[PDB]
Amino acid sequence: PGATLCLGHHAVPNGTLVKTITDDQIEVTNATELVQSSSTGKICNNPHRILDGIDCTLIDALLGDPHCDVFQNETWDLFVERSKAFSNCYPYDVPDYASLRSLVASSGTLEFITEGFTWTGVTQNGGSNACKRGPGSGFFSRLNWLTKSGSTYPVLNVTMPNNDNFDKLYIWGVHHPSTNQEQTSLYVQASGRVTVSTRRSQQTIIPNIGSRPWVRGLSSRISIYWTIVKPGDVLVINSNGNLIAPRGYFKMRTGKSSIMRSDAPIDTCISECITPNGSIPNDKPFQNVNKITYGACPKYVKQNTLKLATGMRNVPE
Amino acid sequence: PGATLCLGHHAVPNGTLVKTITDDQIEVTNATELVQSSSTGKICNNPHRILDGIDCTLIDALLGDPHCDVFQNETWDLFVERSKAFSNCYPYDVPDYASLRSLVASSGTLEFITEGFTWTGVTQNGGSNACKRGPGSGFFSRLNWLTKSGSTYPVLNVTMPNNDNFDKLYIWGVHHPSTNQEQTSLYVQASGRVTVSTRRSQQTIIPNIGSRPWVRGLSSRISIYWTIVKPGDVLVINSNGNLIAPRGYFKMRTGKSSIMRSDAPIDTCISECITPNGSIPNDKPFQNVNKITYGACPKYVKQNTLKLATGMRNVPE
Amino acid sequence: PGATLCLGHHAVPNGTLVKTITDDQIEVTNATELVQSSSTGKICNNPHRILDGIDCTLIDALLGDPHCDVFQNETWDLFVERSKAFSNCYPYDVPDYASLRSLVASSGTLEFITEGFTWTGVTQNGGSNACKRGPGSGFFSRLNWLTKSGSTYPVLNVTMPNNDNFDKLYIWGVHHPSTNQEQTSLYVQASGRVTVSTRRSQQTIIPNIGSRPWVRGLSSRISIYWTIVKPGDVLVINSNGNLIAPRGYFKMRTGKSSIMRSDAPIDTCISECITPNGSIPNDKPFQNVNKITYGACPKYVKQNTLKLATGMRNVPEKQTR
Amino acid sequence: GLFGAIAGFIENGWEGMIDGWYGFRHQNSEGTGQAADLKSTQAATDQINGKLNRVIEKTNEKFHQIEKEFSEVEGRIQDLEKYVEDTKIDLWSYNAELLVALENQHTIDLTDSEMNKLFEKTGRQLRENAEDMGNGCFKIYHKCDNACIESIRNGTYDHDVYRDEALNNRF
Amino acid sequence: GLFGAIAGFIENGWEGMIDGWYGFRHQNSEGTGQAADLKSTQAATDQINGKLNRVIEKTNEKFHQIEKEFSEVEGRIQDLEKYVEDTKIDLWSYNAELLVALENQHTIDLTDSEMNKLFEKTGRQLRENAEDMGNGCFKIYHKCDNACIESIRNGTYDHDVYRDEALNNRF
Amino acid sequence: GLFGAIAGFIENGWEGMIDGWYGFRHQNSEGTGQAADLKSTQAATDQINGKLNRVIEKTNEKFHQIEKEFSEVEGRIQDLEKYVEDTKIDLWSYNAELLVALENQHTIDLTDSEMNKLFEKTGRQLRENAEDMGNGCFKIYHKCDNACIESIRNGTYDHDVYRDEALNNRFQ
Ligand SMILES: *[C@@H]1O[C@H](CO)[C@@H](O[C@@H]2O[C@H](CO)[C@@H](O[C@@H]3O[C@H](CO)[C@@H](O)[C@H](O[C@H]4O[C@H](CO)[C@@H](O)[C@H](O)[C@@H]4O)[C@@H]3O)[C@H](O)[C@H]2NC(C)=O)[C@H](O)[C@H]1NC(C)=O
Ligand SMILES: *[C@@H]1O[C@H](CO)[C@@H](O[C@@H]2O[C@H](CO)[C@@H](O[C@@H]3O[C@H](CO[C@H]4O[C@H](CO)[C@@H](O)[C@H](O)[C@@H]4O)[C@@H](O)[C@H](O)[C@@H]3O)[C@H](O)[C@H]2NC(C)=O)[C@H](O)[C@H]1NC(C)=O
Ligand SMILES: *[C@@H]1O[C@H](CO)[C@@H](O[C@@H]2O[C@H](CO)[C@@H](O[C@@H]3O[C@H](CO)[C@@H](O)[C@H](O)[C@@H]3O)[C@H](O)[C@H]2NC(C)=O)[C@H](O)[C@H]1NC(C)=O
Ligand SMILES: *[C@@H]1O[C@H](CO)[C@@H](O[C@@H]2O[C@H](CO)[C@@H](O[C@@H]3O[C@H](CO)[C@@H](O)[C@H](O)[C@@H]3O)[C@H](O)[C@H]2NC(C)=O)[C@H](O)[C@H]1NC(C)=O
Ligand SMILES: *[C@@H]1O[C@H](CO)[C@@H](O[C@@H]2O[C@H](CO)[C@@H](O)[C@H](O)[C@H]2NC(C)=O)[C@H](O)[C@H]1NC(C)=O
Ligand SMILES: *[C@@H]1O[C@H](CO)[C@@H](O[C@@H]2O[C@H](CO)[C@@H](O)[C@H](O)[C@H]2NC(C)=O)[C@H](O)[C@H]1NC(C)=O
Ligand SMILES: *[C@@H]1O[C@H](CO)[C@@H](O)[C@H](O)[C@H]1NC(C)=O
Ligand SMILES: *[C@@H]1O[C@H](CO)[C@@H](O)[C@H](O)[C@H]1NC(C)=O
Ligand SMILES: *[C@@H]1O[C@H](CO)[C@@H](O)[C@H](O)[C@H]1NC(C)=O
Ligand SMILES: *[C@@H]1O[C@H](CO)[C@@H](O)[C@H](O)[C@H]1NC(C)=O
Ligand SMILES: *[C@@H]1O[C@H](CO)[C@@H](O)[C@H](O)[C@H]1NC(C)=O
Ligand SMILES: *[C@@H]1O[C@H](CO)[C@@H](O)[C@H](O)[C@H]1NC(C)=O
Ligand SMILES: *[C@@H]1O[C@H](CO)[C@@H](O)[C@H](O)[C@H]1NC(C)=O
Repeated sequence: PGATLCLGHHAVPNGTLVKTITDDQIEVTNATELVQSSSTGKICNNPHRILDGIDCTLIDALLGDPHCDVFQNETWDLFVERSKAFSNCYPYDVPDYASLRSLVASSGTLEFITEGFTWTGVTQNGGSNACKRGPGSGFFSRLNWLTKSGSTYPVLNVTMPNNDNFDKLYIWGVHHPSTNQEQTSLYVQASGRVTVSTRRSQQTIIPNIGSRPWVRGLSSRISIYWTIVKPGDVLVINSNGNLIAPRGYFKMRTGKSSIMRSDAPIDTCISECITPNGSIPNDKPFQNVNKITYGACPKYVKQNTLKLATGMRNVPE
Repeated sequence: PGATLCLGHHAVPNGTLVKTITDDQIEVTNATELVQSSSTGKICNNPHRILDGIDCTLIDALLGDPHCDVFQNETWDLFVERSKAFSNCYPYDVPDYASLRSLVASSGTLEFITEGFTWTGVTQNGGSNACKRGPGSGFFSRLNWLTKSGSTYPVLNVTMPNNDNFDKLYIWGVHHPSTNQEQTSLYVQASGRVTVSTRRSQQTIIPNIGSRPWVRGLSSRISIYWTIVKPGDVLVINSNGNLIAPRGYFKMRTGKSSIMRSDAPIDTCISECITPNGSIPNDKPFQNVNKITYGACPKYVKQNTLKLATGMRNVPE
Repeated sequence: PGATLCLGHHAVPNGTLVKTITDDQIEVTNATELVQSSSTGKICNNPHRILDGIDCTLIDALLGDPHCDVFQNETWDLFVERSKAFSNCYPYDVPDYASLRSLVASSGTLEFITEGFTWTGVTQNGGSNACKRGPGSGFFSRLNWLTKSGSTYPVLNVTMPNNDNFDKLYIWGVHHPSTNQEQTSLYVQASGRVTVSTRRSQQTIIPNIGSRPWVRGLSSRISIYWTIVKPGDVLVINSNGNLIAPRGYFKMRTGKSSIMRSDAPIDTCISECITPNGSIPNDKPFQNVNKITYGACPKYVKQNTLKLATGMRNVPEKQTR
Repeated sequence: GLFGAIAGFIENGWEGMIDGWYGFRHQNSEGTGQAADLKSTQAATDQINGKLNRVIEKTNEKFHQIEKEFSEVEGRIQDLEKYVEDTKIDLWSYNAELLVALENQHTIDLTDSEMNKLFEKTGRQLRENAEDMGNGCFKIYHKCDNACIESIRNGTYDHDVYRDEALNNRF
Repeated sequence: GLFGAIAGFIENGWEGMIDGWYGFRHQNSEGTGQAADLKSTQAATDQINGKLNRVIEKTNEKFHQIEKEFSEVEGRIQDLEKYVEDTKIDLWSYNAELLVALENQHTIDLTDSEMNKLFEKTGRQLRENAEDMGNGCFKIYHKCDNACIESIRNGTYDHDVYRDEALNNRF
Repeated sequence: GLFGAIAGFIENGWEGMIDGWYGFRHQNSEGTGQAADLKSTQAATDQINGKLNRVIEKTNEKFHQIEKEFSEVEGRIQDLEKYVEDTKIDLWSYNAELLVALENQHTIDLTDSEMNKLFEKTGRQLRENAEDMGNGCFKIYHKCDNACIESIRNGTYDHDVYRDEALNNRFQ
C-alpha cells in the first residue's frame, strides 16, 4: 500500500478573456486593463497652470477686446478656450489665424511691453462704437488706430531695434474701409499701404475697399498680422494710410505651454494628463478617451479595451 | 519477440522557404502569401459609386466647361480623373487649385442650386469663342460673366443670406484682361475690384491687366476663388468691374468621397479596394501594388512577397 | 565502482546586462550595441559629392552674390551651409525662401544657361555699391537690373518658349524702392508692376515703396520669385517698372541631392551616412547622434544604448565571498 | 501551451487552491491533503510582475502639438494634418494589439512551463521510487507518511532511504 | 525548434503520411503499418488557423487621404507630404517583416512542440512496458498484436495487462 | 528560461569551459575531465549569428527629407513638420525597444533549450545504464573508462554492451 502525489495548478470559477497570437479569446485566471477609457469629466487645476478663457479666445485676449482686459497680466501652461467665447470689438480677421493662435499659445504669456513709437502728424487712439469702453467708443487695448491730423496723413516711418535677448512679437493690422469716402475721410490718400519689415523679411499689405456684411454696426474690417523680431534685428513700419499700429510687443518665451478647446469645468485635483473630456489617469500605457491630450498621457489608440494577462490559462474543475 | 512503435510527422517533397527570427530562409511544408502584388488592371464599378471623368477634370465639371456638362449634379464615391482630360473653355487658374479639388472631391457631389442674384445695370451671360456651347460663344455654366450695360458699369452690391441648415459653397472669379482697351471696353472703369465677404471672412481681388501666353485665342485669364457660407451667415459681393459672378451654390456634404488619377478602364465587377492600377483583392493584409488606394485595402509595403508559414519544418526523407 | 557524467554550460567572468520581456536588467555572457552614439566630428568627402558652401548660402550662390561666384554651375549630392555664411549684395528677401532653397537643393545643380532676352527701350546691367564686384558697383550675376533709357520706361513684353525636353527654372525679382523719388527716377512710372506667366499659371507682383532697415547703405529691397517652365510651355514677362529680370534659366534635375546645415569640417574618408555632427558608421540599425541625416543611415531613436544579447544567461558559481 | 501541462496532461486546475498558483495533492496511509508550492508560484508571479512593470513604464509626455479637430473646411493643409494623426493612431493601435498578443501568448507559455518544471523536478527527486501515471500524478511505491510528503514538497526527500522497499514493490 | 523533435531527435519526416501531420509507424509479429494521430494534428492546425485568421483580419478602410504623386515641383508642402507617406510606408514595411518573422518562428516551435507532446504522452501510456530508443521510437518489450497497437494509438492501452511479461523481457 | 536548465536544474555555468558553450564533465576510475560539445555549441551560435545578421540588414537610405531644426517661429506648418518627426522618432524608438526585448527573451530561451536538448539526448543514449541525479548529472552504473566516456560524448556508446552490468548495479 503506497501513495499518490498529484501536481497541479490553481483555477478560479470566473476567469477573464484575453487575446493571443493564436486566439481572439482565451480564458486566463486574471488580467489587467491597458486602455484608459474613462474620465472624471473635469480638468484638474494641478499640476499644470490652467487658464480658463471663459468668454474669450486667446486671440481676443491678445488683441485686447475690452471684455478680455482681465487677461492682460496672464500666463498659462494650458489655455482653455470655451465654445461660448465671443468677440465684441472691431470686426476683424487674421490671415493665418491658426498660426498666430499656435505661436501665442506656445509662448504661454500675454506679457506686453509698451514702446514709445512716435507717430508724427497723425491722430492717435481712434475708437469705435463696435468696441465700447465705459460710456464711449473704444478699441483693442494693444492696438493704436491712427487717422489723419488736420487735412494730412504723412508717410509714417518708424523703427524699433531689438536690443534685448528675447524675441519680440509685434501685433499690427490694416484697416479695410467699406467706401472711398471713408478711406479719404480717415487717411486722405485714396489707397493706403502698410509695410512692416525686419532685416531679412517683409510683409506689404494693400487695403481693400468694399461693402461687407454688418457686424456690430460696421461693414469695415481690420486684418491682423504679426512680426517676430529676433535679438539684434530691427522692426521698421512704413505706411501712408490704414495702419493699425502696435503699441509695443509681447515678450516671447519657449516652454511647455499650449491651448485646448474644451467645455469641461476646472476642478481642484491633481492630474498629469488633460483631455478635452477632462483629466484622465496615466497609470495605463494606452487610452481611448481623446486623441487631443496635454501632459504625461497614455498614447491614444482605437481599441476601447486591451487585456494584459496576469495569470495562467484558467481550466476550471 | 517484441515490437517497435515509431512516432513521426509528415513531410512533403516540395516545401517552401520562409523567414524567421533566426533564419532568412528555412523550409516549411507550406506557406501563404501576405502581400498582394497583382491587379486585374480594371476598376470595379461596385460596390463604390465610380464616376469616370473621361475628358474632364473635377474642376472643369465643377465650373461647367461645356464638354463637361454631362457631369452636372453628379455624385460619386470615387471620381476618376484621366490623363487625357483637357480644358476647352475660358483659360483660367485657381490659386490653391489642389485645395479646391480636394474639398470638392471629398464632398462627393456637384449638386448645384441656382439663386436669384439681381445684377442691376450690367449685362449678364457673357460668352467667348474660346468656350463654345453648341455653335456659338459660351461660358462656364455655373458662372455669369458680367459686363457693362450701355456705357456704364455701376458698383454692384448684392447679398445672399444662408437661411438653410447646411453649408453653401460659392464658386466665383475675377477677369484679368490683356489690354487697357479690353478692360474699359468691358467694364468702363480703368481698374476693377472684386470683394466677396461673409461676417467672418473677406477676399478682395484686384485684376491684373497684361499679356499671358495665348490659349484658345486668348491672352486674358480668369482666376477662380471660393467662399463657404455657413448657416445664419450671409454672402456679400461688391464690385465695380471684372466680376465673374456665381449663379448659385454647391451643396456640401461630408462622407467617404474622394478622387483618384487613373487610366484603368472601369468594369462590371465587385471590389472593395481600388488603386490607380485597378482594383485589387483585399484578402491579404499587405500590398505592393500602389501606395495610392481607396476603400478597404491591404496596407502598402515595400516587400513584393512575404510568406507566412502554414506548416511545420519540412525534413524530407 | 561507477561514474558520474555532468552536463553543463559555460559562464564568463565579466557578463553584460540586457533587457527582456520579463526583466529590465538580466545578465548574459555577451551582447552587442545596436545604437550608434558617436561620430568622428567630420564629414567624409566620399562617396557622396560634398560641396562646402563656405561663406555662401545656397540661395546666395543661386542668385550670384559676387563672393559666391566660385559656385557658378556647381553640382552636389550634399550642399553644406555653414553658420558663418553672409550675404554681401543688394538686400533682398525671398517669400517662401524655404521652398526655393529646398527645390534647388534637391535639383543638385546651379547649371545656368544664358538666354537672349530683348529688353527694348530700357537700360540693362544696373549695379549698386552694396554689391561690389571688383572695385566698382555690381549686381547678382544671374539677374539684370533694368532701369529707364533716356526719360522713358516702356511696357516690357517678352517671351521665351521652352523648346527643350527639360524643365527650366527662372529666377526673377521685383525692386521695392524706399522713396517716390527713387521709383520715378529709376522707372518713370509712379507705380511699377511685374507679371510673369506661363500657359497655366501667373504671378503678379506690385512693388511697395517705403523704407526697410538699412543694409549695406540701402533701405530698398528686392523680392525674389521663381517660375518653372515645362517643355512646350512658354514664359512671358510683362512689366512697366521694377522688374529685376532673369538672364536665363537654371537646368533642373531630379535625384539624390539635398542640403544640410553643419559646421563640421570635411575630411578625406569614406562614409555612406552623414549627420550635422559628422559622418557616422552604418553597421548598426539605430543611432542617437542626430535626427538629421543623409545617405544610408541607421534610424534615429531616443535611446543612447540598446544591447542585443549574443549569448546565454551568465550564471557564475556563487562564492562564500 | 507549448509544454502541454496546463490544459494538457493535467486535466484541470484546482479552484480550492487559494494560497499558491502551483502545488501538491496527496493520498497516503494518513488521508488526503493539499499544499501550495511557493517557489514555482514565485517564479511565475515575478516574471508576470516584471513584464507588467515593463509595459506600464510611463514613456509619453507631450505639450504643444498639432490641431486634430477643425471647425472649417480648408483642403490641402488640413488633409495632411488629419492624415498625419490618423497614420500615427493606426500605427500605435497596431503596436498595442501586437504587444498584448505577444505578451499574452508568452504569459500562457511561461506559466505552462513553470508547471512542467515543477513536475520534472518532482519526478527527479523521486528517482526509482515512483512512476509517472501520465495525468500529473506520481504513484509512489512505498509507505509515505505525512513527514515523507512534506519532505518531497520542501525538497528534503532522500530516495536511497526508501529505494529497496520501492524497487521491490515495482518489480 | 525549441523542443528538438522535428529536425531533432526525429531524423526526418514521412512523405507517405498524407492523412495527418503527426502519427505512428509500427513493426510487430503481424508486419508493419502507419496511422495518423488526429488529436495532435488538430491541435497544430487549430493553432495555425487561429493565427492565420488574426493576421488577415481586415482592419483598415480609408477614403479621402493626401495626394502621393505630384506633377509639379512645389518645395516645402510637397516635401512634407512625401516625407509623411515615406515614413508611414517604412513603418508598415517594418511591421510586416517583423510580424512574419515572429509568426514563423512561433509556428515552427509550436509544431515541434506538438510532436514532442505526442511523444511524451505515448511514453507515459507505456509506463514500464517500453523503452525510448532516442530516435522517436519505442521498443515495446511484449507481444503487441495489431489490436494492442490500435489500443496504444486510440488511448485504451492498459499497461498492467502486459507489465509482468515486459518487466521480465527488460530485466 | 522556459526549459529550466540554465539557471534552473543546472546550478551554474563553468568559467573553466573556454572551448565551447555546452559540454561534459566526468568522474570515473581514471580521474576527472572536461570536454566541449561542438554540435550544441554550433546550434546556438548559428542561431544567434542568424538573428544578429537579420537585425543588422542595412535597409534604409534617405536623401532629401524635411527640415527638422528651425531658426524662426512660424506656427502651423512648422508645428506639423516637428510633430511628424517627433511621431516618427517615437515609433522607431518603440520598435527598437520591443525588438531587443523579444530578441533577448528568445535568445535566453533558445540557449536554455539547447542545454536541455543535449541533456535529453545524453539520457537517451544511456538507456537503462544510468540515472538522472536531477542536477544535470547522470550516475552511470558501470565501469566507464576514458574510452567509454569519449564514446558517450562522440555518439558511439553501445548501451547493450554494459546493460547487464548496469542493471545489476541498479537493482537490489
Ligand atoms: C525711415 O526711418 C528709418 C529710421 O529712422 C531711417 O533709417 C535710418 O537712416 C539712417 C540714415 O540713412 C541710417 O543710419 C546709418 O546707420 C549705420 C549703422 O547701422 C551707419 O553705418 C551709417 O553711417 C554712415 O553713413 C551716414 C550717411 O547717412 C553718415 O552720415 C555717417 O557718418 C556714416 O558714414 C548711417 O548713419 C540708419 O541705420 C537707419 N536705421 C534703420 C533702422 O534702418 C530711414 O532713412 C527713414 N527713411 C526715410 C525715407 O526717411
Ligand atoms: C451693400 O449691401 C449690404 C447688404 O445689403 C448693405 O448692408 C446692409 O446695410 C443696412 C443699412 O445700412 C443694414 O441695416 C442694419 O440692419 C440691422 C439688422 O442686423 C442684422 O439682424 C438681423 C436679425 O435680427 C439679420 O437677419 C440681418 O441680416 C442683419 O444682419 C438693423 O437692426 C440696423 O438698424 C441696421 O439698419 C443691414 O444689416 C446691412 N445688411 C447686411 C447683410 O450687412 C450695405 O449698406 C450696402 N452697401 C452700400 C455701400 O450701399
Ligand atoms: C506680348 O508678347 C507676346 C509674344 O510676343 C504676344 O503674344 C503673341 O500674340 C500673337 C497674336 O498677336 C499670337 O499669334 C497667333 O498664333 C496663332 C497660332 O498659335 C496663329 O494662328 C494666329 O494667326 C496668331 O498669329 C502668339 O501665339 C502669341 N505668342 C505667345 C508666345 O503667346 C502678345 O500679343 C504681346 N502683346 C503686346 C501688347 O505686345
Ligand atoms: C562579444 O561581443 C562583443 C561585441 O560587443 C565582441 O567584440 C567585438 O569583436 C570584434 C573582434 O573579433 C571587433 O571587430 C573587429 O574590429 C576591428 C577594429 O576594431 C576590425 O579591424 C576587425 O576587422 C573587426 O571588425 C569589434 O570591434 C569588437 N567590439 C567591441 C565593442 O568590443 C566580442 O568579440 C564578443 N566576444 C565573443 C567571445 O564572442
Ligand atoms: C502600378 O502602377 C504604378 C504607377 O505607375 C507602377 O509603378 C511604376 O512601375 C515601375 C516600378 O514598378 C517604375 O519604373 C515606375 O517609375 C513606377 N512608377 C511610380 C509612380 O512608382 C507599379 O509598378 C504598378 N504595379 C502593378 C502591379 O501594376
Ligand atoms: C550632435 O549635435 C546635436 C545637435 O547639435 C547635439 O544635441 C544638442 O546638444 C545640446 C547641448 O547644449 C542639447 O542641450 C540639445 O538638447 C541638443 N540639441 C538639439 C537641437 O537636439 C548632440 O548632442 C550631438 N551628438 C553627438 C554625439 O555629438
Ligand atoms: C489581478 O492582477 C492585478 C495586476 O497584477 C492585481 O492587482 C490583482 O490583485 C489581481 N487579481 C486577483 C484576483 O488576483
Ligand atoms: C496688471 O498689473 C498692473 C501692475 O502691477 C495692475 O495695476 C493692473 O491692474 C493689472 N491688470 C489686470 C487686468 O489685472
Ligand atoms: C470625448 O470627447 C469626444 C469629442 O467630443 C467624444 O467623441 C468621445 O467619445 C469622448 N469620450 C469619452 C470617453 O468621454
Ligand atoms: C497549402 O495550403 C492549403 C492547405 O491549407 C492547400 O490548398 C495546399 O494544397 C497546401 N499545399 C501543400 C503542399 O501542402
Ligand atoms: C440639379 O439639382 C436639382 C435636382 O434635384 C434641380 O434643381 C436642377 O434642375 C438639377 N439639374 C440637373 C441638370 O440635373
Ligand atoms: C555653365 O554651363 C553652360 C552650359 O553647360 C555654359 O555655356 C556656361 O558658359 C557655363 N559657365 C561657367 C562659368 O562654367
Ligand atoms: C480502440 O481500440 C480497440 C482495440 O483495438 C477497439 O476495438 C475499439 O473499438 C477502439 N475504441 C474504443 C473507444 O474502445
